[PDB]
Amino acid sequence: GPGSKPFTLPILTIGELSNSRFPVPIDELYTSPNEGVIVQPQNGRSTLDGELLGTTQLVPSNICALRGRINAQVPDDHHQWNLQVTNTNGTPFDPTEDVPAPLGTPDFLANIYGVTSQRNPNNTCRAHDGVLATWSPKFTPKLGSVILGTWEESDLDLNQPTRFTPVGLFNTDHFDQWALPSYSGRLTLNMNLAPSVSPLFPGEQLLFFRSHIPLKGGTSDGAIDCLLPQEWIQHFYQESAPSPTDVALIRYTNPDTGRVLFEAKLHRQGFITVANSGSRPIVVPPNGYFRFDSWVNQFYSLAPM
Ligand SMILES: C[C@H](CCC(=O)NCC(=O)O)[C@H]1CC[C@H]2[C@@H]3[C@H](O)C[C@@H]4C[C@H](O)CC[C@]4(C)[C@H]3CC[C@]12C
Repeated sequence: GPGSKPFTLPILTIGELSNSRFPVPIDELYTSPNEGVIVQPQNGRSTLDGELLGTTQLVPSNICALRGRINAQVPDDHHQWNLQVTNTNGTPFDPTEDVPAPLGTPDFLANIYGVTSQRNPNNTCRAHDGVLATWSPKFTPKLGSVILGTWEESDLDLNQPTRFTPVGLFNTDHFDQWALPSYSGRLTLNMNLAPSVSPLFPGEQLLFFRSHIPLKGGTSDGAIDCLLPQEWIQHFYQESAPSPTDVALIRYTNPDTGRVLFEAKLHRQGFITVANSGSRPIVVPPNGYFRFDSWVNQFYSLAPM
């Protein structure tokens, strides 16, 4: 018994799952070869036995959020405000901690539309919409600071508690969901990253949980693909079940009929592969969900989808 607690997945349909890389619901399953791209997200990362990796944390509304205090407005561009960051749970940020950036920090390049809000000790408040540019030279969260931009040029206070609530993309300039920010700015390498992931057996492709996030203007499918839904990460953190091999065989199952629709490989380091080819969404019955079947090895041959 000891050291062999059985592994399980939560009982949740696709309409009951959340994206772990942007704070919205899952819309569909998706597969693609992503030919030539390095897939290395830092949010939504966990081992199957419950160790969170990268910048991953547990609270859904802290995904892509920021907290801190504004120490100064930029003198020659009053749309820009210097935010000195804390952790999203309110504790001070320790740059010496062995993570790439404060937990929850965005893990992709974009102009992110959102709202900057404040509440003073006397309960006077203000909030203004604007943009967090994760590609900016001044996006240096691992050093403790980022720049916020707003249309408002006067009505934000210095040295008062501040939060950034993300909403979506402002436009598509610089948007690339697989391009990591430089968390310490220009000429400095990222540290303590969760590793890139790829299929390791011929005929297989990654399977993603995909959301189409809001866009304020332009043309885009707004796709944000995560490797594990947030609820699976929360489940593994609680359960802490050991992994006896490299790969768990899982099956998408109708719970009323028992019919198994397809099977997939769930890898120890926290991602899914399927036997499939091409770029396509995957339509599943609204009532089904993945169930654990058995433990196998990296070279197990899946039935084709
Ligand atoms: C401060 C950042 C990043 C600028 C930057 O680092 N540029 C490169 C460089 O300086 O080297 C910029 C990028 C997009 C900008 C925003 C967008 O252009 C939209 C909008 C435009 C308005 O005229 C001013 C407010 C507002 C909301 C801009 C504020 C400043 C932002 C948020």
